[PDB]
Amino acid sequence: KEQRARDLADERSNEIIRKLTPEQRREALNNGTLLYQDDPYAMEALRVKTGRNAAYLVDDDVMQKIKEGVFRTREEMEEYRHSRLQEGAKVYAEQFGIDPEDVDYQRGFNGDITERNISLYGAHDNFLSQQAQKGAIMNSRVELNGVLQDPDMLRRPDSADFFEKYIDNGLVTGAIPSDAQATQLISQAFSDASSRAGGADFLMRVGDKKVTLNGATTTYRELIGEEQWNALMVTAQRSQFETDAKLNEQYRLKINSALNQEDPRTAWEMLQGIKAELDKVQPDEQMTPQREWLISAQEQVQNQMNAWTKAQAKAL
Amino acid sequence: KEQRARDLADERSNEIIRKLTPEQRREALNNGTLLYQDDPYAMEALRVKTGRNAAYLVDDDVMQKIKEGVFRTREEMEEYRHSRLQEGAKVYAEQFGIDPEDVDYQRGFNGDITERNISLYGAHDNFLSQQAQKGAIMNSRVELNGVLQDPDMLRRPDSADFFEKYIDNGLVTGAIPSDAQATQLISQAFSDASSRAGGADFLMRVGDKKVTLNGATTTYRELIGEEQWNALMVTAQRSQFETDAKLNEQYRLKINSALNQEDPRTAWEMLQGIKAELDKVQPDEQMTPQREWLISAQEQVQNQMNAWTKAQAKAL
Amino acid sequence: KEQRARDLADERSNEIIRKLTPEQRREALNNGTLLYQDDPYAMEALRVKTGRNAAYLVDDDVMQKIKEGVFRTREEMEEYRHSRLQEGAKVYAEQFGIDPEDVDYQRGFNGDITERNISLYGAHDNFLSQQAQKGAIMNSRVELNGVLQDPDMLRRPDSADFFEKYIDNGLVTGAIPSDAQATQLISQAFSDASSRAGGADFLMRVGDKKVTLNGATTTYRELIGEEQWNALMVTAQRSQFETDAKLNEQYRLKINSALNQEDPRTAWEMLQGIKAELDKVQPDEQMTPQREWLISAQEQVQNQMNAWTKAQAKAL
Amino acid sequence: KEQRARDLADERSNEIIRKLTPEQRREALNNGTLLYQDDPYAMEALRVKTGRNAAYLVDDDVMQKIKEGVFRTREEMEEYRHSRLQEGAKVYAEQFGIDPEDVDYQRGFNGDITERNISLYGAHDNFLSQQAQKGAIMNSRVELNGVLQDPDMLRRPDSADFFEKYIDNGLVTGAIPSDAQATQLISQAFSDASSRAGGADFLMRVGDKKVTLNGATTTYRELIGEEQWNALMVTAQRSQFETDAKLNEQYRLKINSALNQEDPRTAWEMLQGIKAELDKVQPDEQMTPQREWLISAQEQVQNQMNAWTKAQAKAL
Amino acid sequence: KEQRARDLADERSNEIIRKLTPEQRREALNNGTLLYQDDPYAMEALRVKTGRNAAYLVDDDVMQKIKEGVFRTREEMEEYRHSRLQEGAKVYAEQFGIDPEDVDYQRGFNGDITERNISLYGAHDNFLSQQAQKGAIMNSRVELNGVLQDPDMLRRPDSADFFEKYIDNGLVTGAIPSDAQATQLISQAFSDASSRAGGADFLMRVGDKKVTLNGATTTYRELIGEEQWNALMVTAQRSQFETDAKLNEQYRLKINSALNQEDPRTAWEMLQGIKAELDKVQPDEQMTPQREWLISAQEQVQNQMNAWTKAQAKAL
Amino acid sequence: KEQRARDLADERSNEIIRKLTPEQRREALNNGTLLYQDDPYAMEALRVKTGRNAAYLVDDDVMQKIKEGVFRTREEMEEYRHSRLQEGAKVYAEQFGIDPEDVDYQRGFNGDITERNISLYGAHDNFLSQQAQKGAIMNSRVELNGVLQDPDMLRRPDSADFFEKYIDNGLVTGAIPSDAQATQLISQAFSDASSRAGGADFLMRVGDKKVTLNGATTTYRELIGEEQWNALMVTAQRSQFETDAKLNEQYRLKINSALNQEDPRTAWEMLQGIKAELDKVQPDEQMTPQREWLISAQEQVQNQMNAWTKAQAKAL
Repeated sequence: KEQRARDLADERSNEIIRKLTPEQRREALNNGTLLYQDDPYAMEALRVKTGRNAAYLVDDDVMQKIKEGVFRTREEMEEYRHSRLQEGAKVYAEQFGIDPEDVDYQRGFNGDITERNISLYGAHDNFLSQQAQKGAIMNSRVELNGVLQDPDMLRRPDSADFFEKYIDNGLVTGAIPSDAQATQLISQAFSDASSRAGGADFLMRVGDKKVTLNGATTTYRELIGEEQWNALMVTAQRSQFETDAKLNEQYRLKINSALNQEDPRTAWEMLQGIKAELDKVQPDEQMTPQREWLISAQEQVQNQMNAWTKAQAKAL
Repeated sequence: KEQRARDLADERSNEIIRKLTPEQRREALNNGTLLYQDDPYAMEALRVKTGRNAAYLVDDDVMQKIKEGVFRTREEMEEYRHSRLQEGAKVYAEQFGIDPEDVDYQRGFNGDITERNISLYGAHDNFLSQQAQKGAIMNSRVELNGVLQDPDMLRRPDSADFFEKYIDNGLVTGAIPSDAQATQLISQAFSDASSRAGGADFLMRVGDKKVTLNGATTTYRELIGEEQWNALMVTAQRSQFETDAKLNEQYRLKINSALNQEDPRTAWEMLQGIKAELDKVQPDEQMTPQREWLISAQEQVQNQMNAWTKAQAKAL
Repeated sequence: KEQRARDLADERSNEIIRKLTPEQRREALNNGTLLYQDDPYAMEALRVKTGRNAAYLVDDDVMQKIKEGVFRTREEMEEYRHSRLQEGAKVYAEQFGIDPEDVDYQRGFNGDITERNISLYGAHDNFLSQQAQKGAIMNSRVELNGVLQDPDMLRRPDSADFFEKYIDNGLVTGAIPSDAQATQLISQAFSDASSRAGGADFLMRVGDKKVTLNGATTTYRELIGEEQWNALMVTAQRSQFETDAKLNEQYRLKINSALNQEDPRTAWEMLQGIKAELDKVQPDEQMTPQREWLISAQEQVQNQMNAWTKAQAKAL
Repeated sequence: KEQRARDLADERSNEIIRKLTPEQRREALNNGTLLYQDDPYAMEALRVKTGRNAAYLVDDDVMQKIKEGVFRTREEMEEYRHSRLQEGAKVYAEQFGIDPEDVDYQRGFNGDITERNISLYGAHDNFLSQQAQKGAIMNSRVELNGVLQDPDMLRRPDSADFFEKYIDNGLVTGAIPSDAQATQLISQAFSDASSRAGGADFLMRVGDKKVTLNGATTTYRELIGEEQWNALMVTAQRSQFETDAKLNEQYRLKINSALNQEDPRTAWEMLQGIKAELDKVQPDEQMTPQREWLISAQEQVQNQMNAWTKAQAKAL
Repeated sequence: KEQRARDLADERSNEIIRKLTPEQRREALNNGTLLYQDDPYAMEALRVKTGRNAAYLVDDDVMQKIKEGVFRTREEMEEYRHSRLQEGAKVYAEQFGIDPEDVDYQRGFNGDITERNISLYGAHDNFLSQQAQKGAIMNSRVELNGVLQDPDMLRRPDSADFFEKYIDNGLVTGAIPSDAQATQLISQAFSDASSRAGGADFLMRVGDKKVTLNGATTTYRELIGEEQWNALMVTAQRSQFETDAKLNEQYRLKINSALNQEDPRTAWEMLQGIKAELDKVQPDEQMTPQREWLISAQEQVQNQMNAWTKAQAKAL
Repeated sequence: KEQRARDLADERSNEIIRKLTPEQRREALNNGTLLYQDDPYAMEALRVKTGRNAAYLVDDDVMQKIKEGVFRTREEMEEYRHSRLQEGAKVYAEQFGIDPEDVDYQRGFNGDITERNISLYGAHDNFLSQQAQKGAIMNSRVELNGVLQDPDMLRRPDSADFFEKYIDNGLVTGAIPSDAQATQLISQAFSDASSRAGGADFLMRVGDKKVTLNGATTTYRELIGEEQWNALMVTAQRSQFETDAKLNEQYRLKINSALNQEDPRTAWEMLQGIKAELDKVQPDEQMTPQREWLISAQEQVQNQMNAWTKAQAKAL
């Protein structure tokens, strides 16, 4: 009848653990006034259950602090796990009035230990891989910003060579492991060099190197779509004029001074000089809001030249 | 044949619990007119089932009030759980006409108690972690707004030092636990200091400190993307002119007064003084809608100077 | 061999229930021409199966009308459940030609009854919690619109006090249970008071009270982000000028009349009076499309004053 | 050893069903050249397996035509199910060279029949509920468009009463069952009456009735947010001027004719008459792109009156 | 002890399959130097396991080429499945050094064959249904573009009749099976006829037919929302002027020529003729960017007529 | 009693593995001071468990480096798997102080090996299929950019033929396997040829070929929607004027020079020549921002001709 006596023990344990709080049970355990203190199987089931509770509490605490990143390395999470296991076993046994040594309590508190450790290791390893991915992305930007932040070092004809060599090495050696993440790294380095001085030269020079990604081998200008390339180039050429306000003032004032000369024939030469100087800070031939400035200036200077030639007949 | 008599008991219990409402059964239990009142196993199965029902009802009530946050601490949820367990056992037993003490009713009402407590503790701990995350985010904004709300204390050269020290400490000690959430905290503090007076100085000064995030160590200007940094700086420099309307009026009226002098030579000096004063409320060199005001003013004053010099020849 | 005879009964039942429609079986049951009418175990399996079918049909009907909200309270869903159980058992037994009393049919139709009731109670309680949430959100707007709809009662200096007291009470007592939903309630009440007359005063006064949310305690202006606060204030100050068209006409016509006086010196006083009156319907100092009206008016009146002073020399 | 002989039968069946196509097996079944034709248990396992295949094929066909809606009612799906069951059993048995009557084939083809019928009924009932929801939404728009499409019947003071009575009845009786869907119905009827002639009157009149939704009772203007109400009213007042181009022409030409009179004093009266007539096609006081037309007209007529009064002094 | 000897065989098999590569095992199988070559149960377990591996490899290959569509019909997928099964069994047995005939290898390679075939048939049938849906959508556009692409056949008064008859037939017969997809077909055919010449007539004529969808029966203008209908009509009337640039030139030049006549009285007649001709290429009364052209033209011609009448007094 | 002695062994193993760290256990294993060193079953359970741990650690490492792509081919992943299995077994056994040969440790470390290999092969094959898809997409762009990048080779009348032949072949042979991905390939090749010089001719010529996709056969202009086709054509015709700024300058300056001649009669001929030349770089008749330039030019030249004809009467 051992199958029945233990079966009734489970019911008595459930009644004990429902009808009382974690406090009243301790107050009544030393007073010998529980509902089934006499039956030993009832107390045994109550102990083996009140341990599986504390095990889940400490595991939930650790898993919850793992989910949102509070453990960076792996050894720190294991250390916190061990310390919390020990301290929590002790403190929950003390709170529930149970001896933290009685074998039955541990059969529940240690019930399924390897599988719970597997679960925690899996979740924390997922988070660690995620932060290592994010850290590679954030790190390979500082390494580039060592020789790509200087607006003078950028436009040298070797910066494209350094960038291509860096992607090639970090893709072959292992510095940039994920071939899928090389796209994010490339796009981030571009958007950086896009909205920074002189970036137009660097982009127009790097747009013809060779980079391997996902089996097929192509050219950078062909990796990202052609329309995406045109938009990126337009942004990289508007950068210098939306980042260094002084240059905007200089070119607008010089366009105005050229447009406002008395003899338009010299205004043509001044506008031509302005465009010749502006081609050296916007090499690629895309249309930017500045070529439109030159368009309006040439429009107005041509109208002025027409008017001045028509009014020159009155000098006859 | 014990395997069959109890098997028929389950069928009779199911017929009893389907063919009647929670009201008619009470009216008919004291009248001795149930469908299988004679068979004891039928009544036993009906009782052990009508308890697993009330258990799920009270558990669903508590879990439903846990899902959407009504319990802030953990002790309050446990207290409500215990009170509802007791009161619900009593009231559902009374409604279904069953004795709230008969052992069979409790074998169902207490059937799987530790696992249901595990489920509730897990859900409520998930919610508690979420609200603690949100509370850390909302709290580390008030602590910053103690020495970053004053538009005069902000532009001092030590505010950047205090901000860097705060992030470093709260990231090393534990005040800001989640390395992943430090990004949200940083972005929120920036967007705060972005659209507030004097914020341009604070941003341009903090953009060169050191902050560690996700293993790699970088500079704040390099943490968020360079184009994101330029957009943030443009917003932080348009802030003062989209928050204190009086300053907008002052600069627009002074630009107009400068532009409308009779001798443009003094208008050049007035516009230069305006730009010199404006550089002290917009330090970084990004292009804002105000440098465009100065551009238009210089354009028009140069046109006026050209016209006045051309009409000066008539004084000969 | 009882394990085999019943095993063949299941196969015969499956063949019966596949090879016939719910109609032909009734026509052939009273004609004694089924495929295995002779074997009693075959008919028993066919009955215990054709009941589990109708049980699922009625349960699917009830669950489907529960999923999309057709039952508001809980007692109404239970009542509909009971009536549909009875009527559906009867009608499906009648359609399938089976006696609605034969014990075997009920062993299938009542097979797993408590678990299906658990499922329905869970789904309907989920929906009931959702509608109670939505109803609290929609209800705490009418209670506010009792003393916040009057454009005159709003701008009194006590409306902010009433709003703060209401949130505090409803957050402590229980009228507004979900601390997470207090954000939705606050944002909704604001957006209401935002786009309504006089709302600027109410917002600028409430932006310095104290509200507790998620453990940390802050000020309303700091709960929602500072840039969000500036946008909300701009909207609340453009409200009065995008809701009462008459006021727009009044201020635009008065600005025009001021700008079009013959002696600009009085136009300065008129514009100053206009701005002084306008500060009382837009207290906070944010930039709105109306301060821009005053900016353009002052620009043009200053140009006119300059022109009139320059042409005053001809009076000498 | 019956546990082993059948165990080897499963392996032989798997080898038979892998090593051959549905065609070669038929060609080789009548030639007596299968791999294990001698063993009867092998053939029995092959038959009981080759039936569970065809069962899944026909079930997948029916479930796939159910998923994307091809069965509107429920009886049509059941009819197609039955016809396909019969025809598919026959045709798949014929293709696989198996007798469509041999009991073993049916033990597999009819293996789990009630559960598969449960699955199909559940999926098809889900789809039927979805289309009934969509049909209620689409139907309660035609019923409204019977007395809300006429641009003359709409602006009568009883249309709001009819709309409120309709929502109240259909929400109490059952014509509009889902309290959650009443929001969609209300918003759809509004957006209809929004962008249609005279809709402004209907909206401004219905915005003060009583509608119950989700326990709490409010007013229509308070059901949808106040800013949403202002946007909806602006759209409903721009409707008439973005739907009947003739009226746009009429008002623009009349504004121009008023603005272009020789004596502005009569132009004031003409513009006042225009605004008085326009208030009857835009009752609520929200700002629309048309009040802005009147604003510009009054601006220009005031400038013209000022100029004409200033030039009247030359008549002295 | 048969339960233990085989139990140790599983462990030895696992050690064999972990401690070696798919290459070393073949090199060591013919050299008689495996770790447990002596024990027959070890080799048997190793064989029954190394088959379940190859089975999963070939199944994963086929399922992976099924997931992303490479098999259009069903017979092609079955053919590829069979060929790959045979060839893969042979080649994997050869690579792993196992006889491709030994019964134990097949007990693993053919282990669960019917269920894997069920899985593949289900996935491929899902994809086939998806492509049949997409193909019906793409096909019922070519059939319409046979009598709806001609800009002259479209505006005939029977095109609406053909479209309504087509939807009705294809919805009753079965050419357009999914009542849910009839919405996509209708919207696609509209958007086609929207941005194409003469489409305005076709839309304004079809907007009053009858189409049944989801139980309820409505009119096309009421199927899609009224505001959606107005937007669609505006697009369909701007189509002709955003697709055939020549017509844009013609109307703009003629508007200019009318506006620039010397006597405005004839300009009124010219503009009236232009509007009368334009009503035949934009029947419905919605406001388009072209009625605005006529509005500006009438505005300017009325101003010119006023000026010319005022200057006519000087002819007295 | 063998069922109990091993049952206690599991509890003792769990206590051992909870109460100690991976370090203390090694220090105490050689000192003979574990908690249950005496019992052999306890040590056996501890060993069989401490192996299932290391197995999961190495499997999680490999699966985590597989999830985010670090293994391109399949043989490389298998090689890394094998090397890590060996090295990890050895190193984890050494760290946990267990003999890396004792049979019990391997019964846990090799516990479920074939299923874990199945899981890894499945995940890595999913990733490999994804990268092969992306590689086909990226590769069939370089192959096209060999004869579609030259702005002169593109506008030849055979480029459309080559493109159609390429899609047809790669869809029949297998170079472009996924019929679903042919849409992505087509759209990408178009968007490439869209925003590149001369692309208008290529698009307007390819828009009438034949391509089969998803059973139904249509024309390219009908594959993508007609409104999508019009938008794509507008973009392809604005490309040349938003990519080669020199051409923008040329046409704007020539339009200005034509508009500014003294005798408008020659300006008509100049504008007509400009439009005739512009039709050869924008063949399709869609409306672009350039036809609007010609519209404004013709508008202004017609106004000028009217003014000059009206002022010609003064020459009489």
